[PDB]
Amino acid sequence: MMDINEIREYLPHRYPFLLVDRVVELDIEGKRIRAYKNVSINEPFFNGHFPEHPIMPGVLIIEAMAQAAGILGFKMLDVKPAGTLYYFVGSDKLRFRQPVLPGDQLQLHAKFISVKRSIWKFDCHATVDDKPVCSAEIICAERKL
Amino acid sequence: MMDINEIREYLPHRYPFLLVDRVVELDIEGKRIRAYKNVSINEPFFNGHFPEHPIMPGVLIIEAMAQAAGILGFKMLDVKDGTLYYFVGSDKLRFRQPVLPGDQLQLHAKFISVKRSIWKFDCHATVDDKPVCSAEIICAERKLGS
Amino acid sequence: MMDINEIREYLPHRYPFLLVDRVVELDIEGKRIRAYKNVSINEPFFNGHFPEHPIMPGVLIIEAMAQAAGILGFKMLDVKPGTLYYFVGSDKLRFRQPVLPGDQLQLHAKFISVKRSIWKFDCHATVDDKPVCSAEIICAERKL
Amino acid sequence: MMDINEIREYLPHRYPFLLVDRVVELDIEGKRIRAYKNVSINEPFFNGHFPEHPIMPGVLIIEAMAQAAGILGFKMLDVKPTLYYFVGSDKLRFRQPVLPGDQLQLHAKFISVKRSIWKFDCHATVDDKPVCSAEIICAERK
Amino acid sequence: MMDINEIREYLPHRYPFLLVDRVVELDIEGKRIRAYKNVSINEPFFNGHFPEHPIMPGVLIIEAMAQAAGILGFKMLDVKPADGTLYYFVGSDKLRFRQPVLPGDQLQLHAKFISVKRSIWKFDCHATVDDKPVCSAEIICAERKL
Amino acid sequence: MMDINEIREYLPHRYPFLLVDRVVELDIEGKRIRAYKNVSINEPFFNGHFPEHPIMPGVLIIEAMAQAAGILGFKMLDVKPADGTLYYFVGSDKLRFRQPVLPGDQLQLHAKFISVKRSIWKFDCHATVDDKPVCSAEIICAERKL
Repeated sequence: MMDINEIREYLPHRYPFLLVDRVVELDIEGKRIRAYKNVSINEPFFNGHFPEHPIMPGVLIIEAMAQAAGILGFKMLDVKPAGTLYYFVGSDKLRFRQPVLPGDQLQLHAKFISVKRSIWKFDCHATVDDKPVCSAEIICAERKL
Repeated sequence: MMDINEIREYLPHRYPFLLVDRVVELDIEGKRIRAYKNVSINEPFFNGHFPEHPIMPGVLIIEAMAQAAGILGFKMLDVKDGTLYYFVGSDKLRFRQPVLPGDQLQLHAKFISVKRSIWKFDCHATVDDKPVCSAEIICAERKLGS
Repeated sequence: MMDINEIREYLPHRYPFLLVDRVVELDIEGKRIRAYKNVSINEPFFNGHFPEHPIMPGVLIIEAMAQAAGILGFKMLDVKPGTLYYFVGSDKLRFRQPVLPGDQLQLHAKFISVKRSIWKFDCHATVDDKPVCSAEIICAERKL
Repeated sequence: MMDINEIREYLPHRYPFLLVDRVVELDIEGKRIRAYKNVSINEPFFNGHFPEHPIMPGVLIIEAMAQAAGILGFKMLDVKPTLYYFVGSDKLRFRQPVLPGDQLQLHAKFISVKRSIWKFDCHATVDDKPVCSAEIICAERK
Repeated sequence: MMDINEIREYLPHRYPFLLVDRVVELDIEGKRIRAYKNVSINEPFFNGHFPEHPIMPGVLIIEAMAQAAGILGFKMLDVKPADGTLYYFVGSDKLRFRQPVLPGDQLQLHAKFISVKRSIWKFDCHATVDDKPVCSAEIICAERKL
Repeated sequence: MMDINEIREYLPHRYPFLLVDRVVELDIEGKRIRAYKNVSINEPFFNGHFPEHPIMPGVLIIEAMAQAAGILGFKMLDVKPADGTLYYFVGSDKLRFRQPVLPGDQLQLHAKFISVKRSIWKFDCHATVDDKPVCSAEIICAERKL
C-alpha cells in the first residue's frame, strides 16, 4: 500500500494535478500496479466540465493512469526519484466507455510491457466497480525536470 | 438512491462547500439517510490543512453530516426555491480517527424530532466501518435572505 | 498584538484554512485570548455557501475559534512550535446569528482545564460585540 | 447602509474581483460614498503577493476605490443590469501598505460628468491613516 | 474568426476547462479549423504541474484539440448548439507529444475533418508552437447531449 | 530572452499575481524592456470580471507594467536575482486606458527608465495589443526590501 505522502515522494505532481489518491497493490514481480483516485464533486475541474453536468474529463483519466504507471516504473527498479519524471510522450490505443461521475472510485491499473532505452510502455486500464471505463497503452520517457 | 445532480436539487450548497457526493439509501419511512463523501487529495482545502500532512478538517466532517441530514429533511417535506436547514447547534460532538485522502467518508443521519421548526438529527460518520465522528445535529428551517 | 506572520509561526494552517487574521489581546495571567477574522466576499467559500446568499459556514466559525484556542495554549506555556491542537470534540455548541461579508468576527477563547494531552477551552465569537456562536472546544495536543 | 447583496445589485463584479464588502454611508445629497473592504488572509491573491509577506496589491486598492465610485454612480442614475469602465487617473499615490486584518476604508466623492465621462475624488484609509488617494476617471459602456 | 464569447456558444466547457481562447480561421469548405490557446503562467494547473517547473500537461493539449474539433463539428452541420449538446471524447489511436509547451507559448490548434460513421466523428489534429510541431493525434468524438 | 523561471528569480510574485509571462527584449544601453503577458480565458480573474463578458482588469495591466519595470530596474544595474528586493509600486501619473484587453490577446509590455532619486524610480510605461495602444502611465516605484 501507499498513502498520499508516499505517493508524493514518487510523483512531483501537486494540486490541482495529483490524480492518484491511493495505491492498494504493488505487484512487485507481476510488474503491475493497482491504485485509485476518489472522484468527488468538491474538485476544481467539475465546475467547468460541465456546469449542471459533472463528468470527470477523460484526458484527466489518462493523466491518472500515467501517474500510476510512473509510480510502478520506479518501484520496479527499487529506487527513489531525485525531479525525475516519467514524461507522457504518447499513446496508441486509447478508449473510453462509460463516463466517470462524482462519487465514483476510479480504479487504476498499469502493467509493465517493454522499455527500449529510455522509453517505457504500459498497458493501463481504468475501471469503476469492475466495469471498464478507459483503456490505453501509455508511453513514457524517463526524464528530469 | 440519488446522485450528485439529484443531491443538488435539495441542497443549495455549491463548490467548494458541497460535501455529500452520493446518497446510497434514503429510507423516508424510517426517517434516516445513508450517503458518503469521497475524500480526494485533489480538493481545495488540503493545501491549507495541512501542507505536507493532508487531513480532512473535522469541521468539514460535521458539515458533511449536517448536509446529509439536510437532504433527508428537504425530502421529508418536498422542499425545493432553495432555503436550507440552518445549522444552529450540537450538544455533544466527538471525533475518533482523522479522515485522510483516499477514504470514503460514510455519512449517517437519523431524524429524531422537530419542535418549533427546530430539527434534531442523530448523525455518525465512519470510514471502513470504523467510527470517525458522531454528533447530534440541530438545524432550524429558514429562508435564505431573511 | 500578533500579525499574520507570527500567527503562521504557531498555526500550521494555510490557505484556504487559516481563519485568524489578527490576535489583539493575550491575557496569560487570565488564560484568555482575543483575536479576530475579517469576513470578506473575496473568500473562496462564499461562492458555494451560498450562491446569491453569502453566509459564513458555522463550521468555519468553529474552526476559527479552535485555531485561536491553540495559539492561546502555546502562549500559556512559552512554546515556540510541529505541534497541533487537534479538534477532537465539542460540548453545547450553539449559533445565534449568521456571520456576513463585512463582519469582523471576534474570537474569544478561555482556558477551562487540561488533563495531559487533552485541552478544554471556553469559546465565543461575536460580531459588533453581539453573540454569534459559543462552545466548549476540546483539543488534543499532538505531533502534526 | 448597503450590505453585500445590495452591492452586487449595482456592480457586475464577482469573485475573485468584487472588492467592496460594505457601504456604510451613501450620501446622495452630497454626491459621495463611504464603504470598506475587509482584508483577510483567506483571500486568493495573498498566496502570490507575496509568499511569506502578505501585502494587498496596490492595484486592488485602486480597484476597490473605483468600485465604490461605481456604486455611487449607479445610485445617482439608478442604473441596473451596465459598467463604469476605468479609463484613467492623473495623480495616484500610496502612503503605506495594507495588510491582513486591516479594514480598508473607501471614500468616493462625485466631481463631475461630461460626455458620459465621470470623474471621482477618491481616498482609502486604514485606522484613519491615509493609504491611497487618486482621481478616478470612468466612462459608461456595455 | 471567433472570439471567446462566440466560442462559449458552441462549447459548454467553462473555467477551469475551456482551452480554446480564439478561432483565427474556420474553413468549412475545407472541413478544417485553426485556433489557439494562450499559455500563461497565471493559470490554475501550473502550480501543480510542476512546482518550479511549469509545463502545460500533455493531456490538456489533447483536450485543447478535442475542443477545437468540436467547434468545427457544429459549424459544419450549420447548427446553433444551444442545448448542452456536446462531442464526447471517446477515443484516439496513435497519439504523440514532441516537446513541452511552456508559459508564453501560443498553442496553435489544428483540426481536420476525416470521417463520420453514424454518430462517431473522426478528426486529424495537430498542435504547434512557433510553427514547430508539439503534439499530434487522431481525435474520435461521439456526439451526444449532456 | 527570459523565460518564466528566470522571471521568477527577479520577481517574488507568484500565482495568482505574476503577470509577466515572458521578456522578449532587454535593451540596457537604451534602458528599455519589452515583455508580454498572454491573456487566456483560463485565468482566475475572468469569472469575476465579468460573468459572460471577460475583460482583463485595467488595474492588472498596471500591475503587469510595474512588474516589467522591476525586471528592467534590476537588469540595468546587473543586480543578481533573488536579492529579497521589491520595486514597490508607490504612485503614478497620467494613467490612461485606451481599449480593453480580451482573452486571446497578447498584452505587450513596454517600460522605459526615466529617472531615479535614490530609491524612488520613475518609469515611462506602455501596454499594447497588436501594436495598437491599450494602456499608458508613468510608474513610480520605491526599491525596498521585501
